[PDB]
Amino acid sequence: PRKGPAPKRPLVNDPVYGSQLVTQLVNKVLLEGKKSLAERIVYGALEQAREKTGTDPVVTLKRALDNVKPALEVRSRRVGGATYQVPVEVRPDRSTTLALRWLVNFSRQRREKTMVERLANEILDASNGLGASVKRREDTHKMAEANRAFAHYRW
Amino acid sequence: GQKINPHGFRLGITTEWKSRWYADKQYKDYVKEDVAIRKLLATGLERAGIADVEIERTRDRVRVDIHTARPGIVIGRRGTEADRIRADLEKLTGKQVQLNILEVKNPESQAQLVAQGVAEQLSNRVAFRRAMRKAIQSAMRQPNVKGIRVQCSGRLGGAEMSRSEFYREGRVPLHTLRADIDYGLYEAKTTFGRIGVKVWIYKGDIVG
Amino acid sequence: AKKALVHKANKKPKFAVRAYTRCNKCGRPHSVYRKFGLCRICLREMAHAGELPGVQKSSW
Amino acid sequence: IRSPHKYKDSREHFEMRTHKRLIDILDPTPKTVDALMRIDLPASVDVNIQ
RNA sequence: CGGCCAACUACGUGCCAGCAGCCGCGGUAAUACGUAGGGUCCGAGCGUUGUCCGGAAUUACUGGGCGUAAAGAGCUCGUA
RNA sequence: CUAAAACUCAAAGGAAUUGACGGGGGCCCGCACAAGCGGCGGAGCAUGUGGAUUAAUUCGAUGCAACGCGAAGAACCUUACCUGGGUUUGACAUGCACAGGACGCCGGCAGAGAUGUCGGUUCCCUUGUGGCCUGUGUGCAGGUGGUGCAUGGCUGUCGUCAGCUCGUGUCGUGAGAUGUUGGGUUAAGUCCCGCAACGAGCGCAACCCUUGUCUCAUGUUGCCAGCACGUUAUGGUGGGGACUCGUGAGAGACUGCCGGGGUCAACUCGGAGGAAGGUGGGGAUGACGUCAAGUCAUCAUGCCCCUUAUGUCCAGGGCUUCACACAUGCUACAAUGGCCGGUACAAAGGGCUGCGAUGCCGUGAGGUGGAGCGAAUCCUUUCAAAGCCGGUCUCAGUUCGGAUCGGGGUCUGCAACUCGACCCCGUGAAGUCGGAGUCGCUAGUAAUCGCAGAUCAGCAACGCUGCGGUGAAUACGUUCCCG
Ligand SMILES: [Mg+2]
Ligand SMILES: [Mg+2]
Ligand SMILES: [Mg+2]
Ligand SMILES: [Mg+2]
Ligand SMILES: [Mg+2]
Ligand SMILES: [Mg+2]
Ligand SMILES: [Mg+2]
Ligand SMILES: [Mg+2]
Ligand SMILES: [Mg+2]
Ligand SMILES: [Mg+2]
Ligand SMILES: [Mg+2]
Ligand SMILES: [Mg+2]
Ligand SMILES: [Mg+2]
Ligand SMILES: [Mg+2]
Ligand SMILES: [Mg+2]
Ligand SMILES: [Mg+2]
Ligand SMILES: [Mg+2]
Ligand SMILES: [Mg+2]
Ligand SMILES: [Mg+2]
Ligand SMILES: [Mg+2]
Ligand SMILES: [Mg+2]
Ligand SMILES: [Mg+2]
Ligand SMILES: [Mg+2]
Ligand SMILES: [Mg+2]
Ligand SMILES: [Mg+2]
Ligand SMILES: [Mg+2]
Ligand SMILES: [Mg+2]
Ligand SMILES: [Mg+2]
Ligand SMILES: [Mg+2]
Ligand SMILES: [Mg+2]
Ligand SMILES: [Mg+2]
Ligand SMILES: [Mg+2]
Ligand SMILES: [Mg+2]
Ligand SMILES: [Mg+2]
Ligand SMILES: [Mg+2]
Ligand SMILES: [Mg+2]
Ligand SMILES: [Mg+2]
Ligand SMILES: [Mg+2]
Ligand SMILES: [Mg+2]
Ligand SMILES: [Mg+2]
Ligand SMILES: [Mg+2]
Ligand SMILES: [Mg+2]
Ligand SMILES: [Mg+2]
Ligand SMILES: [Mg+2]
Ligand SMILES: [Mg+2]
Ligand SMILES: [Mg+2]
Ligand SMILES: [Mg+2]
Ligand SMILES: [Mg+2]
Ligand SMILES: [Mg+2]
Ligand SMILES: [Mg+2]
Ligand SMILES: [Mg+2]
Ligand SMILES: [Mg+2]
Ligand SMILES: [Mg+2]
Ligand SMILES: [Mg+2]
Ligand SMILES: [Mg+2]
Ligand SMILES: [Mg+2]
Ligand SMILES: [Mg+2]
Ligand SMILES: [Mg+2]
Ligand SMILES: [Mg+2]
Ligand SMILES: [Mg+2]
Ligand SMILES: [Mg+2]
Ligand SMILES: [Zn+2]
Repeated sequence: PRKGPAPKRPLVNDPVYGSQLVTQLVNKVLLEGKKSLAERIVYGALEQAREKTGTDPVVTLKRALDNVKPALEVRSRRVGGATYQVPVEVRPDRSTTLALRWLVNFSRQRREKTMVERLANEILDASNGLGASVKRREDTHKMAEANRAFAHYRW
Repeated sequence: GQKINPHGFRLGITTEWKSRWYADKQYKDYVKEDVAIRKLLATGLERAGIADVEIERTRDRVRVDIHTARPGIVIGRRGTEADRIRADLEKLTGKQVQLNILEVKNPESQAQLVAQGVAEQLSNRVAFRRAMRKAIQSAMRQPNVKGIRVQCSGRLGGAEMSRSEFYREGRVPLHTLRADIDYGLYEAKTTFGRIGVKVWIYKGDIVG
Repeated sequence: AKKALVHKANKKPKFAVRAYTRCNKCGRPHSVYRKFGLCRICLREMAHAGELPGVQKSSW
Repeated sequence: IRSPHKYKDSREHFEMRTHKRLIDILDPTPKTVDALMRIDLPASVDVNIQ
């Protein structure tokens, strides 16, 4: 990074549907490098959510992504021996990445006794506005609006 | 550790093995007998510096080649040292042994011989300054040699300290594989202990 | 290595389970290769001197 | 190991290469066999007849 | 009988016992402490102590300096 | 304001040079930070160390740079430690003498065993003895006894960082300076521009190996295009280089060409060709020196020390002791899962006093037997595991998890109680993602899952070394932490 920006990998598109978002989701949910098993998890959870909701899986996916993606983030820096929080805008790509990360992390910690079920229910809750990801984004925006007084630092 | 052995480093390209044969079942026997004979000759012969010792083995027959600056004492005009060495070899049971004595063309261009001379001169009385000066002059006198250097370590002059110092004149490209370097060392005797000597000689380049 | 002990080890032991390597050149009991009959440092020295027919630096 | 008395983080690796070649001779003429018998090879090369 | 200063080797105790005009020498391997020989100087004398002169241009008349090393008074008026 | 003496020291001072250092500045690089992944620190287990015991728990190491370290292998030997019985020019070599032709070997008896006493063979040369050892010594052997603050040799770190010097000239008196400074550029004292500097050396880069493509040579124990025999066993068999295959020679990346920036110069951005584009990926490769760094326990060595012992044989025990502490790894804490049945893909390596086929019996360790092999042929299973399909578990201290303790066997060994491994069973403990703090990693990388070798008869092998399968996320940018 010191020399300059490094190249970004050319991510490939999903053949089953045609959305790179599904590929990103499977890559994020990858655990211990079991690609086929993770893909099976994702397909099963998507099918379960589809049969529960009676709508288009990709449509509800973009709905949840747009609902949960953030706009502002808080950064920490110390001036004069005091540690202050400075907010700054975030680019759309990193916004989507953080949205997917939050989706996975808050799907991790549900209590439905089955992960293939927990992921689908978390997706539905995010779509309908009752999701832990939605609460996390609420808190993030609240903190940004509360501590944006230090915006003049602009770092 | 600072530098690895140049001979080992360039064993695959420039220099060749000091001995060659094939043996698997009795490889341990062959190596133990080889080291025994080499140590025996090293202990027996001190007056004449032996530049190199080469052994050639085929089945039971064993051939040994000795390179010395001067064979006058190594082999006597009647065969005194020759038959003493033959008796020693028979005692060590090398089966039938053939002795071949070869004299080096240029004694001053060989690393081991100059090392022996410097070591013995330092041991007896000679000052290291004069020793190194004369050794460098004699070595550089010959046209073939291009670059040389000499290093010594240990107790110099009997002082209660250790001195490491060297002189370099010419080119000594150790890091270049193509360069041909002759490496040799010896341990000189002295009343106050023991001091070592190291020398590097660069002799042209090899292409092919 | 004590020469008494190395000669004793060379001497035929009263039992078959009392035999071991004892590197020939230096008599080091530990870290000795069976095929060569030499220990780590002896193998190092012989290989670097180039007097062992077949050993060479490895780089692949 | 590079050096005695611990210091194990550094080592050295050694190699031993042996090349094996097959010379499948057909029609074993006795003259050829005797020539092979009395031809002398360098000790570096071992010849096995079977 | 370390360098100033012509004159070296061994033996005995090792930060102890001791030397010394200045520089300084001993903390197990001292040409510097004590002893052996060996050498240098001196000789009916040899060394130590005390005093005076020179090297001292280190009270600089012949023969020193005052920005930073010791040295220009805080500045003026004015008697001998 | 004018202004002393006693006493004490061998220096106190002025200028200026090279380093070092700064919570001084300026300009730049590293998984340094930042954005991400996966861990340690909490439980059990396997190793090392400190501490305390014991007669001994042999010795060394001690932040970076010691702590799965010398030990690539502790029932005996290993072993250098403790107890007890012997032993002596000696267990092991050699010269001088004084007595010899036997030393040397195979068995009986006593004994912890060394060891002691008996049974059998006894010189090869030739008159001088050599080889040999049996007694008295003489020298002397013997020491893992001390000294890495006396040394040789070997090795780590600063750091694979890019810097360290010399010849002539020039300036200063002199320690000294220029070359090595400024601008640009690079991974780099790599290169260009003017300059009292002109050149060179050690370093850097290249020359080496492996890996990516292709051409020629090339057919057995290897492969099968096209032809015949197999007929369930697969190139198995006659045949064949039309491609891998293994191993010899050559070509191929050199900013090679085009456009723009650049002093028309270095160098840089983009584009075409091409397997790869701007050192393609990795390894071997440690400049002058610093840490009085580590090593008299690989070896060698100066001095001191023991010599009737601190040398030496043998039996047993110890190096594995425990109310604790630290460090490195394995097993988990469960559903991306445990178990049960079916089911396909790799590489490399080893085999002589060794691998071990088929068959038979054992739950299984393993017992009998043993074809094929000194080895592209025979064994290491057709080299597997994760993977794919079917069933149970419904969130429990659990079908997860396996330690501890009892009851039976196999194997190597004269020798398994201190003190091995494996097989069969009972046994069901702590542990629900973990405190400040801290470590690894930027592409075939992170993570996860297997295989083979060194030391070795048996193994404390979860360590080391190598060979593999599936295979990610992120880098806005140097304000802050370290070098
Ligand atoms: Mg053993
Ligand atoms: Mg060994
Ligand atoms: Mg004197
Ligand atoms: Mg004098
Ligand atoms: Mg005196
Ligand atoms: Mg003394
Ligand atoms: Mg005196
Ligand atoms: Mg005298
Ligand atoms: Mg008189
Ligand atoms: Mg005067
Ligand atoms: Mg005078
Ligand atoms: Mg005067
Ligand atoms: Mg004056
Ligand atoms: Mg004046
Ligand atoms: Mg003053
Ligand atoms: Mg004043
Ligand atoms: Mg004034
Ligand atoms: Mg006046
Ligand atoms: Mg000053
Ligand atoms: Mg400073
Ligand atoms: Mg990096
Ligand atoms: Mg971080
Ligand atoms: Mg942990
Ligand atoms: Mg822990
Ligand atoms: Mg462990
Ligand atoms: Mg210890
Ligand atoms: Mg540790
Ligand atoms: Mg420690
Ligand atoms: Mg380790
Ligand atoms: Mg014992
Ligand atoms: Mg000793
Ligand atoms: Mg001793
Ligand atoms: Mg010791
Ligand atoms: Mg030490
Ligand atoms: Mg440096
Ligand atoms: Mg001048
Ligand atoms: Mg300068
Ligand atoms: Mg210049
Ligand atoms: Mg420099
Ligand atoms: Mg300079
Ligand atoms: Mg250069
Ligand atoms: Mg290079
Ligand atoms: Mg075929
Ligand atoms: Mg250096
Ligand atoms: Mg040291
Ligand atoms: Mg030290
Ligand atoms: Mg030594
Ligand atoms: Mg002893
Ligand atoms: Mg023990
Ligand atoms: Mg231990
Ligand atoms: Mg596990
Ligand atoms: Mg299965
Ligand atoms: Mg069975
Ligand atoms: Mg199978
Ligand atoms: Mg369990
Ligand atoms: Mg389990
Ligand atoms: Mg628990
Ligand atoms: Mg719970
Ligand atoms: Mg925390
Ligand atoms: Mg084992
Ligand atoms: Mg792998
Ligand atoms: Zn050895």
